[PDB]
Amino acid sequence: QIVNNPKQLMHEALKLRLNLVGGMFDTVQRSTQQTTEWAMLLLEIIISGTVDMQSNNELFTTVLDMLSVLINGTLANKRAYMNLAKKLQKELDSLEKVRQLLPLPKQTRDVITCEPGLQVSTKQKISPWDLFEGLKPSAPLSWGWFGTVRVDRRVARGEEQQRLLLYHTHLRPRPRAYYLEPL
Amino acid sequence: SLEDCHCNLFCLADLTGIKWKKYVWQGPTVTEEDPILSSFSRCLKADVLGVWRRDQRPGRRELWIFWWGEDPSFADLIHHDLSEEEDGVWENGLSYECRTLLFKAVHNLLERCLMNRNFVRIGKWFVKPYSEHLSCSFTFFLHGDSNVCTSVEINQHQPVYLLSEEHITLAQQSNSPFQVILCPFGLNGTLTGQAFKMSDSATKKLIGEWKQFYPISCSLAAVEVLVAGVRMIYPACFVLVPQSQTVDPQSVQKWVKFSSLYVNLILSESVMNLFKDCNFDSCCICVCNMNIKGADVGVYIPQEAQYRCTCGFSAVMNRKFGNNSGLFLEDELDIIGRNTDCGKEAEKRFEALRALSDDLILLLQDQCTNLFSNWVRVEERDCCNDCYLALEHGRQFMDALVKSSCLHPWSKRNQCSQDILRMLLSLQPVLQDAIQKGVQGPLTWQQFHKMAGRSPEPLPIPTFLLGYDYDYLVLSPFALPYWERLMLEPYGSQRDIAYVVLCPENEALLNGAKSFFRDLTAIYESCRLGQHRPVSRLLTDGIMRVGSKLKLYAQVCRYDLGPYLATMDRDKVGIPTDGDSHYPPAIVVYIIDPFTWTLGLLRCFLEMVQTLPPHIKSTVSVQIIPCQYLLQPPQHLKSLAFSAFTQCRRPLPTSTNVKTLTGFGPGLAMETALRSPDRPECIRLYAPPFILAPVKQKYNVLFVGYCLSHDQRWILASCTDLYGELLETCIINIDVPSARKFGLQKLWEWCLGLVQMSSLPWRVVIGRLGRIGHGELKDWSCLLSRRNLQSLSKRLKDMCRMCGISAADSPSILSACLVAMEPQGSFVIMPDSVSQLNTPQDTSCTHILVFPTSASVQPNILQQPLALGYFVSTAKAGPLPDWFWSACPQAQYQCPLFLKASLHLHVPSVQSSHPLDSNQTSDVLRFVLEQYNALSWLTCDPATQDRRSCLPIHFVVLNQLYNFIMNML
Amino acid sequence: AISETVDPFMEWTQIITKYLWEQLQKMAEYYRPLPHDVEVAIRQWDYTEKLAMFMFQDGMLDRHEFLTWVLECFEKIRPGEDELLKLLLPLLLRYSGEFVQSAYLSRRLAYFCTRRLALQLDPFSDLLMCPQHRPLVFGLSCILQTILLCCPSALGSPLDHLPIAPSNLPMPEGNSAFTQQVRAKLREIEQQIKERGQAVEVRWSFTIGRVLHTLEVLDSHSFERSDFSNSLDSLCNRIFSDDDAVVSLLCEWAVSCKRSGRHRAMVVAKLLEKRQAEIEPIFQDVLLQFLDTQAPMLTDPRSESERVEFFNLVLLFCELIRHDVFSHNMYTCTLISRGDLAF
Ligand SMILES: [Zn+2]
Ligand SMILES: [Zn+2]
Repeated sequence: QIVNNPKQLMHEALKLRLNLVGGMFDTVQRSTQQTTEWAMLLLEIIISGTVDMQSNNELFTTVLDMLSVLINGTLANKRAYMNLAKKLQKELDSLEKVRQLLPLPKQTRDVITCEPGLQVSTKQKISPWDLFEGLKPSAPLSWGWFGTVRVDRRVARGEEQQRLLLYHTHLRPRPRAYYLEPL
Repeated sequence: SLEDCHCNLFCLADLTGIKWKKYVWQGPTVTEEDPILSSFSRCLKADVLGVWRRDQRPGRRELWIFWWGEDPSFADLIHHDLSEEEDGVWENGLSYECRTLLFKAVHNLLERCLMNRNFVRIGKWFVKPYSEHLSCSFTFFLHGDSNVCTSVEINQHQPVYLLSEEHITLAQQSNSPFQVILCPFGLNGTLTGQAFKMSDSATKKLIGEWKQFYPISCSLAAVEVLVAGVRMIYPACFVLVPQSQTVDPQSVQKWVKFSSLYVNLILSESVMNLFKDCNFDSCCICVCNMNIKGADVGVYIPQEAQYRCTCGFSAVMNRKFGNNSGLFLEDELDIIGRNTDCGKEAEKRFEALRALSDDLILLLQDQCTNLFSNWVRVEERDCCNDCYLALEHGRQFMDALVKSSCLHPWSKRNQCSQDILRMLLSLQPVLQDAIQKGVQGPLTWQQFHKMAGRSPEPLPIPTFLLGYDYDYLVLSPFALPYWERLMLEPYGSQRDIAYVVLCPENEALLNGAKSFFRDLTAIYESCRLGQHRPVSRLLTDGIMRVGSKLKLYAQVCRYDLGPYLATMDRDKVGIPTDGDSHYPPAIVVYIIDPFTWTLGLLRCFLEMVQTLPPHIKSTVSVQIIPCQYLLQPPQHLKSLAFSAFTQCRRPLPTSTNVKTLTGFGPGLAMETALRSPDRPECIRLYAPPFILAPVKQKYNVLFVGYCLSHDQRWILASCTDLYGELLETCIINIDVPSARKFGLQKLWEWCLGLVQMSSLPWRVVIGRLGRIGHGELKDWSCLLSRRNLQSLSKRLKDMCRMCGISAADSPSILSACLVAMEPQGSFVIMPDSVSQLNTPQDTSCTHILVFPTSASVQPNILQQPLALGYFVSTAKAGPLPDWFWSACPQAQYQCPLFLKASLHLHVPSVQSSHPLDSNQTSDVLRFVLEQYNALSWLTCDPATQDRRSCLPIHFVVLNQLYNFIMNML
Repeated sequence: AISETVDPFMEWTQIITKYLWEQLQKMAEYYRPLPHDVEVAIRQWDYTEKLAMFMFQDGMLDRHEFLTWVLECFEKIRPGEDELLKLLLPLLLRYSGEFVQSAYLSRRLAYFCTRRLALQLDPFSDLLMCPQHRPLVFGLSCILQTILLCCPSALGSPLDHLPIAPSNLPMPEGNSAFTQQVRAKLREIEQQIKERGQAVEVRWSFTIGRVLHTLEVLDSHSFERSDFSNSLDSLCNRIFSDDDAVVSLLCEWAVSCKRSGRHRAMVVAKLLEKRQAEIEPIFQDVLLQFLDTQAPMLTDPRSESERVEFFNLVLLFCELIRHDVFSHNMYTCTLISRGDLAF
C-alpha cells in the first residue's frame, strides 16, 4: 500500500513492528538461514523511500542498530558473512549510511562510449589489470568506442599566419607595458 | 539529459481573445465614498481581474479590468463618476504597461484564493501556519507568443504560529516587548497586549472594512500593536508569532603538526505592485529617452517630462541588480545617486576596500595564461524607505528607527526533491481554480521548450584533434584519461624541458624532492610530451640547494643561478655520417615553497631575467610547487606535466638559414623582411595539448571576455580563437583619483592588435562576465559602430600594399557582437524527478533556448535586450566572483546552473551565409551559445573524467586570473 | 596465458602482505638486544610500502584484504613499544580515508585505538613534553575523531574502554575557532551515539512493579517464620539510587492502609531516617504536595470509608514525623517568609 500511494499515521505502525523484531532478534540469530529471511524483508521497505531523513531522523537509526549485530551475528562464520554480502549487493545521502554496513567492494575502471549529433550511449567496465602500455595496440579499449578518425597531418594554423604576415607590414603592436600605465 | 526532468513552471492561461478596459478618476490635489476602492473591491468579489494604481498627475488614480469571453455586468461594478479612457482588445496589441498590470491582476486573484485555503501571506511568501509546510513565492513572465507562465520559488522557513488567546496572556506579564510578524507584508511590530472583543463597536466597523479587501475568517477579533514607534489597532486574524569535508582539513592539520487598513492599502501599491516580466531583468538605459529612468517608475522612485516609454525598462528592478554586481563606479553611482542617501556608503566602502613593480605584474599574468592553474542591498532600503511614506500617510488620516527594522527579518532567515514536487502538484488545483472561476502542472523541459514557438535534445559533444601516429587524430574527449595507454601525442611536437630545482638543506624535504621529480620525468615522457631530463650538467640529480630566511633564500638564488644560466667513437665506426642536413630546450626553474609571502619567492625570477643574455632569457619559465605535496598526500603529476608543457610557448625563429651566397634573391627578400624594425619581438607561438576538431571564403572568430577586478583599478580581459588555437590575456590599468571610456579604448586597441597580426578577415564576439552597465553599452555602441568598423578597413588599405590588391587577405572585421552573461535565479530543475546512463552523476549535459524577446507584441541603439537565451548546464561552474551571485545567491548552490545570455549590439556585415550576419537576432545567440559550450570542453582535465568547469575556456582563464590577483593582492 | 591450459586481486595482494610481513619482524627484534640488516630492511620497507600505496589508489589490489592485514599488524605491536608503532602511524593517516567507508574495519580500528590510549596515560600535558609521544597522542586522537564524524554506524562500544570523552580529547594547535567548531560537532554527535547505544541496549522494547519484585523474595519463606535476614544488621554492615526509589515504597503501602501490619512495618523506616538524623543549607522538597492531591471525596462525608481511611493516613502522617524525614525548620521558615513579603 505504501509504495503505490493520514499523512504520517503509518510511521508508528512500524515502530511497534520494530519493537516486535527488537524483542525477537535473539530468536532470529539462533538459526542460520533464518537470519537472512527477515534481514532482507526490511531491506526492500527501506530502499523504497518509505522513510527518509526528513520523516524520522531517529527512525532510520533504529533499523541500523539491528542491522549491525545481524551482520556481527555472522562472525559471532566469516564465509556466511560473504554469502549474504553478495546477496545483499546483488540488488544494489540516505544511501551513504546503508553502504557503510557492507564491506568494501571491488573497483573497476569505467569507460564512456560516445557512439555518435555526437551523443553518449553506454558505459563499459574494464578491470585495471588489463591496461598496460607494453602492447602496441589497445586490447581492452576499442577505437570505435570514441568514434576515432585518422586524418592526415597539416601545418598549424597559427604557424602559417606568421609566415603570411611577412608580406603585410601592418602597424607595430604595443610593448605590452603601454596598458599598465597611468591614464 | 534533462529533456524529461521537471521544472517549476505553470502555463497559467492563454492570452488569445483577452479584452481589457481602463477607468480613470481625478480627485482633489471614507473608503465607501471613494470610487476607485469601492469599484476595486466590488469587482474582486465577482472574481474578475481588477487592479488599481496611481499616475504621475497628482490626485489621479486608474483602475484596469481584464476578462475573457462574455462581458461582466459593467452597470454595477463601476461607480458613477468613473469614466473610461481606453478600450483595447488582444488583436490591437498588448503594450508593456498592460503586460505588467495583467501579471498583478492574476496575482490579486491568486492571493485571494490562497488565503481561502489556509495560506497566510508574509510579504512575497505564502506559507501555511501550523515537512510539506513550505513557503512558495510567485513571479510571472510571458513565455511564448501568447502563453502566460509563472515560476514558483519554494524555500524552507522556520515555523510560524497563528495568534491565539494563550499567546496574549504571557505578553502582559512579560516585561520585554513581544516580537510578532504583522500584515501580509511582514511588518515588524511589538504586541502591546491590549486585546479586544468582537462585540465592541470599534471592532464592528474596523473588521467590517477589512473584510471588503482581504478575505478574513469569520472569540478574539483584534489586538493593539505598536509598529516602528507608531501604535495602531490591527486585526488578530492576520497576526503571526514565529518560533522564537572537515575530515580532510583536520587530518591535514595533523600531518602538518607532526611532520490600519489605510496603511496596508497604500503598501500594496508600492511593495507588491511591482510584478514585471523576468525576461527583462537584463536591461539597460531606456531607449525612448536615453535615460536610466522611464516607464511608470517616475512614481515609485523619487521635474523632467519623459514621454511615452514604450519599451520594457523598469528602474525599480534596475536598482536591484545594479547595486553590488560588477559595474563601473561611474555607472553604479548614476543608478543610486551621489547627492541622495546611500551614495556616500558606496563611495566609503570602495575606498575602505583599498586601505608593486610593473614587471612583476607582467610575470603574474603569464602564470595564469595556461589552461591549468556588509552592504545592505539597495532594493532592501527601498522597502524600508517605503515604510515611512505609508506610515506617515496612514497616521495623517487618524490625527532612523523606521528605516532600521520596519520589516521582520523572518523573510531573510533560511533540501530534497520529493517533498518539493509534492507541493508543486499540490499547488496545481489552486492555480486551476483561480483562473477558471486549463493549467499545466510542473512542466518538463521538453514541454517548456515545445511551447516556446521555435530541439530539446542536449547539445552535441564535440571531438578533439590529437596525434596518434605522426598523423593527426579526431578523438572523443572521453579518451583523455587513457592518454598514456593509447600513446597519443599532442600539438607542438613534444617540447623538451631542462629543469633546475631549489630545495632547502633539510633531509626530509630533500629526499622527497628527488623521488617526486623522478616520477614526474616518467609521466612526462610516458605521455608523448618530449624529454624532461634536467640541465645536462650533472650536479647531484640536477637539484640546487640553498644555504627572515627568504633573504637566505634569495642570495644563493641570485648569486648561483644568475651566472649559471648565462675522440674515440666505438659504435660510430659502422655507420657513416648522414650529413649536415638543415629549437633550444625550454628551461623551467622549479621552486619549492616551505611557507605554508610567495612574492618573496617570485623575486628571484625578476632579478634573474635582467641579469641574463637576451637569447637565454627568451625561453625561461618559473614554476612554484608547495612543499606539502612532497611530504603529505597520482593525478597531480599528470596535471603538472601538462601544465609545464603548455607553458613552454616555443619562440618563433629569428633566422631562415637560406644561405644566399649571392647578392640578392627571393631568399634574401624573406630574410630582410623578417628583420624589419616594425616586426614585434618574442612572438611566442602557443601550442596546446589539444584543440577542437574542425566542422564543415576563409575567416576566423575572436571570442573576448572581460570583467573588472575586486577593485575598479584594473580591467581583466581574455581571448580565444574559434577552435581554441590562441589564448591570451591582458590587464589594463584604470586608476584615476572619461575614466572608463579611455579604459574601453585601450581594450579595443588590444583586440585590434590581435586581429591585425593575421592575414584573414575576422569576426569579433565580445563577452561580459557580469551584468553589462548602462554606460558601457553607450561606449561600446560608439566603438562598435558601422561607420567606425568600416573606417578602419580603409585605413588598413592605405598602410599595406598587399591588403590593397586582395581583400580576402586583409585582416578586416566582418561583424561585431556584444553578449553579457549573468545568472537568472528564478527557475530550478531537479534531475532526481524524471518524466541507461544517469546524467548528473557520471556525465555533463547542456541545453539552450533562445527567443527574440520583443518588448511589445503584435538611433545607434535599439531595444535593450535584442535576444535572450537560457544556459542550462549540469556541469559545475568554477568559483565565480562574489558579485556574480549577489542578485540571486540562492541559485549559487543548485547543481544544474541557470545562466542568461543577452544580445546588445549585433552589428552585421560591416564590409557590405554565417549566422553572425543574419538580421534575425535569435540566430546569433544560438551560434554564440553553441560555441560557448564547445569551448567549455577544452577545460577537461586529463586527470579528471569530465570538464572541470562550465562555460567557455576564455571565461575560465579570466576567472582564474581574477582570483590570482585577488589572493596575492 | 600459460595457466589458461582466478582473481588477480586476491593473489597479488597476498604476496605483498606476506613480503611486507617479513620486514616488520626484522625491524622489531633488532631494536631490542646500527645493524646492517636493519638498513636493508628499512630500504625495502620504505619503497615497497610506497609501491603498495600507489597500487591502492590505482585500485589494482583488493582493498578489504589489504586493510585487514594492516590492522593485524597493528594488533601485534608489543606493549610499550611506541617507537615501533610510530614508524607505522603514518599508515593510519594515509589510509584513514577508506577506513570510514566500512563498519567492520572501523570497529576493529577503534578497539585498537581506544585501548592503546588508556595504556599511555597510566595526563596529556606530561606526555606532550616527550618528543617521542608528541605525535602519537595527536595521531591516535585524530583517527578516533574522524571515525565517528564520518562513520557513526560503527559505534558494547569501543568508547567504553576509554575514560575520557572524544569531545575534550587533545587536539592539534593552531586555530581557536575551527577547534571549537569541531569540538561542538563532536560532542553533539557523541551524544547522538550515546543515546542510540542506550536505545539499542533495551533491544527496542514504573513504581508499582518495584514492590512486586520485593514481594516474592519475602514470599519464598513462610511469613510466620521471622528469619534473621530481615533485620538491618546484615544489610547495613555489608553496605554502609535507593533513596529516590524507596520514597514511593513507603507511601504507597501507607495510602493502602486497609491491610494491617504495624509492628513489622518500621524496619524499613529505620533505613533512611538515619541519613537526616544529624541535622541538629538544603531541604527535602515535593513531599507533602504529593499527598494532599491523593485525598479522595473530601466533599462528601456521608460515606464513612473515605473518612476512616483518611484517618489512617493521619496516623501514618503522625508516625512519619517522629522518623524525621520531612524537615520542619526549613519548611516553617518558608511559612515564616510567606507572610513577611505580604505585609
Ligand atoms: Zn597588410
Ligand atoms: Zn523606454
